[PDB]
Amino acid sequence: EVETFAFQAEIAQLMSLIINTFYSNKEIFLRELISNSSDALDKIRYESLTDPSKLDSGKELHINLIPNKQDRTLTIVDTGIGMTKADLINNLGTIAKSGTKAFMEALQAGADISMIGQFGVGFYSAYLVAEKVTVITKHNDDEQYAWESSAGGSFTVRTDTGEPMGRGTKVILHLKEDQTEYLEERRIKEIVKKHSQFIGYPITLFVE
Ligand SMILES: CCOc1ccc(-c2c(C#N)c(N)nc3sc(C(N)=O)c(N)c23)cc1
Repeated sequence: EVETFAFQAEIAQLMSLIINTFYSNKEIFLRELISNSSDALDKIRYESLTDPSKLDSGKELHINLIPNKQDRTLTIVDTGIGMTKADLINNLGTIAKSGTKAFMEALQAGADISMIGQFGVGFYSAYLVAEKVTVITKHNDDEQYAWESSAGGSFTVRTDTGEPMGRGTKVILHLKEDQTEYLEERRIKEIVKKHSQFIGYPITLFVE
């Protein structure tokens, strides 16, 4: 059922730095994840241009933002290309190793955490607001998996069942207890307006 993996050392160190470096501009996590989602949607679109059957598992290309005050969760769902088990495990499809170095080198020379996305590792900016991240993904080529990590150097992957998605990725952010501003409709609206207002795909902010 549950496999447990070690992050490579460079990723564990990055994560450790994201969780530990004093940095109040936490709101950028949302832009980085919406922008990962948009990238994932570009990919399935581009692929469906010459094989229209890949849109068989869902034709709308969109992004949903779902807050839940009770679970203390913010979920970013896209119907993008999804990941296979191999992608998930290879740093969620990322070049996280050479990226984390390129990035940590950009810090050294006067970059700040907000540029993380420039090096292909914007994903880990979720750990600015989340104590645990869960990623549920389904790629046409594979079944549905759950990836999960509360940092500490390891992640798990299991196959996921019960709420099939069809195609795409859900990043479920289990928020730190002082970061519940990001469950607020006004707050989420403002951030999207401010950081993602020209995204190629509809974004729908769910109501509670
Ligand atoms: C180390 C962080 O780098 C990441 C981590 C996750 C994503 C990602 C995210 C994110 N975040 C996402 N929502 N979907 C996908 S699909 C995909 C692929 N087909 O390979 C991804 N890589 C991906 C993108 C970059």
